[PDB]
Amino acid sequence: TIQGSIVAIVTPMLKDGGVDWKSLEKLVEWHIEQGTNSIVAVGTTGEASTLSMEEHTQVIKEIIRVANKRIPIIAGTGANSTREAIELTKAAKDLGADAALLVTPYYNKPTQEGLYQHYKAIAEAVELPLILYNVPGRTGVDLSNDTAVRLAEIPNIVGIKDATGDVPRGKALIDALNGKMAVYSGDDETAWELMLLGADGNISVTANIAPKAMSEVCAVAIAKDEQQAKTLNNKIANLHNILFCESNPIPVKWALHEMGLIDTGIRLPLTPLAEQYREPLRNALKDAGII
Amino acid sequence: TIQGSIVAIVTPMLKDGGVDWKSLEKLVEWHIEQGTNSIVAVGTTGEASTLSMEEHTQVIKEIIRVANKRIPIIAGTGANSTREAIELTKAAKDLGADAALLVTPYYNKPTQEGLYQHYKAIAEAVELPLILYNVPGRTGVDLSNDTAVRLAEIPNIVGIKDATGDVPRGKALIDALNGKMAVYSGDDETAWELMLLGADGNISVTANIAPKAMSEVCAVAIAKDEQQAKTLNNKIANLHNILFCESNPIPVKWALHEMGLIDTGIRLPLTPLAEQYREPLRNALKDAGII
Repeated sequence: TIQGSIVAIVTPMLKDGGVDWKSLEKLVEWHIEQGTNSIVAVGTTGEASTLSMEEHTQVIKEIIRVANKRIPIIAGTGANSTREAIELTKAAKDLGADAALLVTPYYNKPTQEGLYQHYKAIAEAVELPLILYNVPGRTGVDLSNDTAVRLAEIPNIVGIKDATGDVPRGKALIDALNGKMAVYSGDDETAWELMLLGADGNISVTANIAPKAMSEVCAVAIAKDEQQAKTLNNKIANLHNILFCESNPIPVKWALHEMGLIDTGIRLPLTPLAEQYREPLRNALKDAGII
Repeated sequence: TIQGSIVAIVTPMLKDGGVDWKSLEKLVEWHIEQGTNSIVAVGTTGEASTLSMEEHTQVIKEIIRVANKRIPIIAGTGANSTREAIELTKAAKDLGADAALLVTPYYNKPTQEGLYQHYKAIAEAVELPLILYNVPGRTGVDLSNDTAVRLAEIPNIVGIKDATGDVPRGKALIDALNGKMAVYSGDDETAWELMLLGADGNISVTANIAPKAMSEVCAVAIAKDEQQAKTLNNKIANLHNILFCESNPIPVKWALHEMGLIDTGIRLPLTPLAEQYREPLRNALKDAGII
């Protein structure tokens, strides 16, 4: 079902770190107007880690309100505790989220059977479409393709965000699944390829700052137009790179600030983009024609 | 100041995952009796991630109560949010913890400067001895020796738990600190070595099942007795390996079960040790004369 360019929206903050509700509202409107197909609220890019449970609820609520049913909203509800993931996911359901995005438990390093039981327990506890999320580099754990395939048999497990950037492996997963659940790219650099290979969309960092362009790249890639996909992606390829010069979402928040869209707010332990990356980022934005 | 065998105690649980208070009390008394020099409450091994905020407090409170000042108690108070780390560390201070152990923020991957400011903010917020904890394979971030040496300048940053298992690197850290803060091994396999090279102790997993033997390994290693350190470590060297056959604390909780000291409870996403590892574990315990 949910297809195309799916922005993992930043959570705009005032300089003191408070959520900048006004900027958030404008960003959501801007995304819908520019062609973004769906929004992931409070994912990794949205600083899920440093917003409280009540702040998760408010950001999710506000995005849904502004969206006003124009596009589906996915709520980031991952946690490294199964019980906590259940509570976050139930809250998302009650707020009227269309689906929930759940990163694999990070830090505690569950076994593959543990990941299976984690997601099974969540699926069975909450009637909401669930999207798995694999990002071994951040989590210390790698949900295998085999476990991913096992999980697609569970009702309410409807997709996986594959952030490995490993294209052959993602193709292998898409092929093994044979449509049993959706595969989304979680790696902007290679997303155009994955989508040409059958992925349903891109849960994107770059879409934060190039929503029109990324909406077009996903549309043509889904349509299997390889040449159009190469060409349109090429125009924003350097952004997929520069946006990770420091840990996401550090660069992307700075990029939006240079666009005059949000203030500099960002919560410790994350920090504003280091001084030396600011000029190279502004240059990349100018090159891409963003500013 | 704090030296020797510092057990990162498990949190015993009933089959339904409820904390087993009686068994926890007995473990603490057993450690004290057996020569364990300090206890870390609700560290990684203690399943910090799956215990609620109240349970974090209850467990800290109970270990302190039962210890009754016979040995220092160090509270695990890590978080990937700086605000939340402060709150946990303040609670730990309030409970009478002797120090706090704070893993580097996991999953959200702060920069080196972010790690510095995170810990600096915590130190300035809470008048309590703090112990850094670096375990890159779990957290997705590596606190460099450089950043650690910088943080050693902050008054109440009194040590670091180095779980890299990289002895040349741990030696380099010890030499560069030249006494400004303590270095503790966070790797049982190489702890004896690090202690011979200058570490003040071992914040140990193996000490959960072999408190006596680890107490002695540390004592002779800290006393710079290389031959006795090796000979004593040899007796429990296979344990350092087998206790990680699946992610800690899965194997150690089961080992304690095999010893008859705790029940099988462990909280999702963690799972009881896989059947295939149970007999090899039993054997290792018999070989080491634990059972």
